[PDB]
Amino acid sequence: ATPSLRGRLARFGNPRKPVLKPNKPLILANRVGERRREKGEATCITEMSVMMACWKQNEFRDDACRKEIQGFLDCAARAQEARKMRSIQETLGESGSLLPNKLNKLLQRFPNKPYLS
Amino acid sequence: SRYSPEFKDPLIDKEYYRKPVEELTEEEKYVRELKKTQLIKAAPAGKTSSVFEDPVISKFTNMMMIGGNKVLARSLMIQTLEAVKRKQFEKYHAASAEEQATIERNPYTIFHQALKNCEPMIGLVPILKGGRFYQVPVPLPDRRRRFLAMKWMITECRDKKHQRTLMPEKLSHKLLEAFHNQGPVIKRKHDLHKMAEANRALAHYRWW
Amino acid sequence: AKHLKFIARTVMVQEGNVESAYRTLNRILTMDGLIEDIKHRRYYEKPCRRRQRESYERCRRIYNMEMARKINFLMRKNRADPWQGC
Amino acid sequence: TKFSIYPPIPGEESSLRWAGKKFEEIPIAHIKASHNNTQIQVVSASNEPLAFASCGTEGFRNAKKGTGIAAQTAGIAAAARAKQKGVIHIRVVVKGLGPGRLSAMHGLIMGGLEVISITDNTPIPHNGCRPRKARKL
Amino acid sequence: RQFSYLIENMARDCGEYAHTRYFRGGMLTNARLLFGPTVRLPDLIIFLHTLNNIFEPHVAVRDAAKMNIPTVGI
Amino acid sequence: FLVDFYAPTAAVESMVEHLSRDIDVIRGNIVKHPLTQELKECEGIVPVPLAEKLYSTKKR
RNA sequence: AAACUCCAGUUGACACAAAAUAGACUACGAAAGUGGCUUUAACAUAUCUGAACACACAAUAGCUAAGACCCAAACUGGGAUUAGAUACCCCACUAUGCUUAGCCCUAAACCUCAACAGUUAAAUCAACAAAACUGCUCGCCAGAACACUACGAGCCACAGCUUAAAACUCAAA
Ligand SMILES: CN[C@@H]1[C@H](O[C@H]2[C@H](O[C@H]3[C@H](O)[C@@H](O)[C@H](NC(=N)N)[C@@H](O)[C@@H]3NC(=N)N)O[C@@H](C)[C@]2(O)C=O)O[C@@H](CO)[C@H](O)[C@H]1O
Ligand SMILES: [K+]
Ligand SMILES: [Mg+2]
Ligand SMILES: [Mg+2]
Ligand SMILES: [Mg+2]
Ligand SMILES: [Mg+2]
Ligand SMILES: [Mg+2]
Ligand SMILES: [Mg+2]
Ligand SMILES: [Mg+2]
Ligand SMILES: [Mg+2]
Ligand SMILES: [Mg+2]
Ligand SMILES: [Mg+2]
Ligand SMILES: [Mg+2]
Ligand SMILES: [Mg+2]
Ligand SMILES: [Mg+2]
Ligand SMILES: [Mg+2]
Ligand SMILES: [Mg+2]
Ligand SMILES: [Mg+2]
Repeated sequence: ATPSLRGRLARFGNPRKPVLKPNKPLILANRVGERRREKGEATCITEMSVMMACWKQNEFRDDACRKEIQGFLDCAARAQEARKMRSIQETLGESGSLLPNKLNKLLQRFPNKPYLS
Repeated sequence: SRYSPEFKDPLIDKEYYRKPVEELTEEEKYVRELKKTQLIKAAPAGKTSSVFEDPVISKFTNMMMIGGNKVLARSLMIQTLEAVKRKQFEKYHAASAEEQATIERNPYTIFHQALKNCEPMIGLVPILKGGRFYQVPVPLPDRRRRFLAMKWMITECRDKKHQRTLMPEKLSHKLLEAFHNQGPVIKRKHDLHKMAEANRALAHYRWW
Repeated sequence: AKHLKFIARTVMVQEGNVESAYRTLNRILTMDGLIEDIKHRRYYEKPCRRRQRESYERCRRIYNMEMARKINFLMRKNRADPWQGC
Repeated sequence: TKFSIYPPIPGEESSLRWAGKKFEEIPIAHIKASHNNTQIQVVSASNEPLAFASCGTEGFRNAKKGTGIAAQTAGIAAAARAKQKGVIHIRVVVKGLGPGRLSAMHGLIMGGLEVISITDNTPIPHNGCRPRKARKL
Repeated sequence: RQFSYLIENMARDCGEYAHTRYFRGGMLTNARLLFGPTVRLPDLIIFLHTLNNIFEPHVAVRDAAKMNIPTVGI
Repeated sequence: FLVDFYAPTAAVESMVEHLSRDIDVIRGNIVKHPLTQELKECEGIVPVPLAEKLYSTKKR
């Protein structure tokens, strides 16, 4: 249930002091905002911390820390593919909510009319 | 470019075409039919269908060449392979009965392994966070670390510390030092590994 | 202080999955409002500034609720064109 | 039976045991995630100090103490002094929204300690004292 | 659009003209340029649907009054 | 323990000072009995329609 | 960086300070203003209007006097930045904020939209903002600046408040 707007704005019929002081008129627009960019999550950090911890003990030798390096390597390969798959698939793939570009073509077919005609 | 986008790169592999039709998968079969229609670029001079062709030794020759003098870079490359070969034969006749089984005399196996012992695993890439550039450790791609291995070997030999030593004798000495995990080129990888482990606090700035 | 310990804001760990407990705990504190309250209590927010923020947050809710109510009302009309060609 | 996220009340008898110990007996790991530091102190159920570690005690200075790597290092250092005294299972009571709030919890797991619960005891007043004035930076 | 096909057929059947498509600005108030100087505009416009697809009056309702064309409308 | 009783208005302030000196009384509060406050009957929740005519019908 | 190092953390005892959530509520009161709990007293008026000064009120800051003191904090001191930095950033501390008793009487005290009654038709309305009007009454205003000034008067106000001009000047504001 959307909050009420009776006796909220400063008007002539409203005797009481205003409850809301909006800088922009409370009128729905005919478009939505564009989705922001996500910061992202660094990958292969746990594999990358145990591989740099083995070098210190083994004085940065790649012959005794081979197992750790594979974990850090194999992970990087998996993360690389995921980044490629996610970028294309999300836009092309239709799951859940629509995209702003596709939702603004639907809001322009049923525009909000704050005027009389 | 004088080639259009339609033109496709050629496939020099000689055992690919010979493949029996019975092995061809449905997807592969389609591809083979598709190529017929496509236009094919002319094969460049560098790569043939020979059995001695090594793509890693051809790229290393191109990274040494100066001013398009490919006859000299290739000459240096072959002299180096012969120098690595003759030094190991000299270490094999003078070796003990049980030491001759662990002495590699094939210069190619030494070249490929020497370059693989110099490939770094992680590097430093500047990422912009809070209006500042931070050299955060990033997992280098396979190609990048393969390129650095070659660049470091060629820079070390070019470096004017060897007063009067010819490239074949210098490169052969460095290739044998990296084969046994020794020398400056290996040290240069450790120095990059010691700087990526000191700046591990900034390993979350990156997103991918 | 005077209340019993290990009851409030306490979440138990299932099968050594601490990450899920911390994500669950952090979701309980955000839904209740403690997270933002702790962030606004680091520096004193003057009454006039706090009254200016409460209005902005209430006007954004109103707008976002109605904007969402129209998106769910018009999503039925996101189907294929039935009069393709006219 | 099922699994509840609510802590087992002491009075009512339950069957949840860890190494034969009740929830009340388990030692407590008090984490204070500040903005520029992260102090960790492990105590028993009878309020007996077992281990103390912090970013400052691990050789970090100034702005290196307010990181997630320093908090994890202090957790490993507090999980090594308490593991010599017979500590395996702990009850975490985190206090503060600092950077080393979750990183210190990971360091305790990288020291051989098993976390059975996560308690939040961040000081929230029901208006009490007035904070410092907002800053222009 | 649902009845666009039906209306166009009837017009042809009764020897009359139809415009069930997007109304380009100037069909009536600028016909001389669009069609020619000796063009003859309609003497009667029959509106089966007076509103457009965004639930607003059709532009021809106002443009037919400027050109003193009598309109019939549902 | 609950003690329902009738008293004059002046006895509350005198009795609140007696409960503060008794050593066996942890906490004691005197409140107006909730049974002397009739509850007005409710017909149900009245729906509220969105506010209208808040802005002029002009083409901004 | 300075500062502190009888410092920090856990536990326990412990306020003349300030009052999370609820509050997506929209209430009380003349306004100012009021959002922890309880109790007592208690919220003018059966026509409207009606005052810079009468009468009674009026945020914050501030004065006088006596108390309290967690935190905050003008001034001041220290540290740093900077060409400089009487600033912005850091630390510390005071007046002050609290209580009691008096004073002061200001505000972008602005929902910049007087009180009462009424209408939604007609010419809808310069623009913007918060649609346009009617009746009645009180108050106020007539180019800009000089001017929240000067003088006079009054006031527990003595670097103060209220009321409030003119001359020179411009052809715009
Ligand atoms: C339409 N006239 C505009 C007006 O010009 C005015 C302008 O008048 C200026 C007065 O001389 C000067 O003493 C006066 N100076 C003062 N210290 N009072 C100026 O303020 C004044 N300008 C003004 N009011 N905008 O200069 C005068 C010579 C002018 O041309 C008279 O007509 O103002 C000028 C800008 O100052 C504009 O450029 C003109 O277009
Ligand atoms: K205002
Ligand atoms: Mg505005
Ligand atoms: Mg409260
Ligand atoms: Mg009156
Ligand atoms: Mg008068
Ligand atoms: Mg006045
Ligand atoms: Mg006052
Ligand atoms: Mg005072
Ligand atoms: Mg202080
Ligand atoms: Mg200074
Ligand atoms: Mg003081
Ligand atoms: Mg006000
Ligand atoms: Mg009046
Ligand atoms: Mg004037
Ligand atoms: Mg003034
Ligand atoms: Mg004066
Ligand atoms: Mg005077």
